[PDB]
Amino acid sequence: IPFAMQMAY
Amino acid sequence: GSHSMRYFYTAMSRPGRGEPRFIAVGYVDDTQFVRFDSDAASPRTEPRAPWIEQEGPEYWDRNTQIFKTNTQTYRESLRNLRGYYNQSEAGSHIIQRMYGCDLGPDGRLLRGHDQSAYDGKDYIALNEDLSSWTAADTAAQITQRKWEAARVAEQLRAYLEGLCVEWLRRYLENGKETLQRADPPKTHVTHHPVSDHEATLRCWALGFYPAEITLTWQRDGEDQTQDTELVETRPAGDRTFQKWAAVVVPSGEEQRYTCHVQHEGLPKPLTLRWEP
Amino acid sequence: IQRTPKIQVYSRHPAENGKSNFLNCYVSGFHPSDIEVDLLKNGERIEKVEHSDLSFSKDWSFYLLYYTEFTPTEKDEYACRVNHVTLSQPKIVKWDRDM
Ligand code: NA
Ligand code: NA
Ligand code: NA
Repeated sequence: IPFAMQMAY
Repeated sequence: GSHSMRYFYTAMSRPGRGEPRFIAVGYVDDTQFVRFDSDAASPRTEPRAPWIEQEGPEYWDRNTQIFKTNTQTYRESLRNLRGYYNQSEAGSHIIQRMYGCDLGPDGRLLRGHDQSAYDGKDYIALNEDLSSWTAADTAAQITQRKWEAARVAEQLRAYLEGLCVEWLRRYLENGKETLQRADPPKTHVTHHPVSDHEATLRCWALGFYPAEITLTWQRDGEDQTQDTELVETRPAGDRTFQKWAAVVVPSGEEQRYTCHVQHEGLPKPLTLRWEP
Repeated sequence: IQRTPKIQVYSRHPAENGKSNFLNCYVSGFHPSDIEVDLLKNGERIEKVEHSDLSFSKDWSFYLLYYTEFTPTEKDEYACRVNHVTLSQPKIVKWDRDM
């Protein structure tokens, strides 16, 4: 399952 | 044996040809099991291994929500990085990210990983402690400060030590017949004259899984590292891999050479010679 | 900043004249990701060709497998034609049953 937290560079 | 899970993301800008493409693929060891492509007619997470097909609609919806949101996040990130390096809006650039977990033979977590690259150059990586970052340059320091402010490392550590390991173990059980089955190489030695006084001895390994293998040539029991031509391991397309190693030998001296094969599927390592 | 593709052309199964098999063209070690790969039968582009999903190695270089079903014969010559930003002209690699 992928990592769910979104964080732009 | 030892096993890992990895997700690989590639985001590529293409000025003048629409918005950046975002593609994600997921692997357990050398087996791909999922894909998401923002360029697909109807972008959705799709199965790529038979053992993942049993997952429920909630799993597919959860994956798709994450990957659809990442398509947007990565398009913003490509705009941000272009600004950090004072680049023009004219060129195409790529962000790659790879993350996941490694388990040892007992199924326990060995280590977690998270690494990103910009235009094929290391950009930022989570340290082995899963608590701190290594930024390659002053542009990556901006990303490092944002990720510290959102407490990214803390969330990533909890995922790597938790969900990542738990889902990997589930996949290894569901896919045990293939993921936990090591297929040994089928091996043989060929001989090809190069001239009247030299010939090529080629040692073949076919049909093996996983990709990890050791193929070497020895002359009188000593490794021939500098004189061995060793092709990259290549996929056959049926899950298995192929590889060969070759040495150019003086005619009449062929029996002084041995090919040594090490692979997980073999009951014992092999010692092969040319058999005329 | 740019890396040229490595190219290997080979069959899935040991080649047997008159026996259906799969012709593979493996491109790897390249950067950036855009690449054009065609499988040829006697210099002509085979139109039914499948390929793997874009992924990359630990060194960030990309790889792809292009494949099609084929029946090798004594006469028919197979090859892989590759174009990439690092190449001035498309690189053609001939299928050799011993490689
Ligand atoms: Na992030
Ligand atoms: Na693209
Ligand atoms: Na900060």
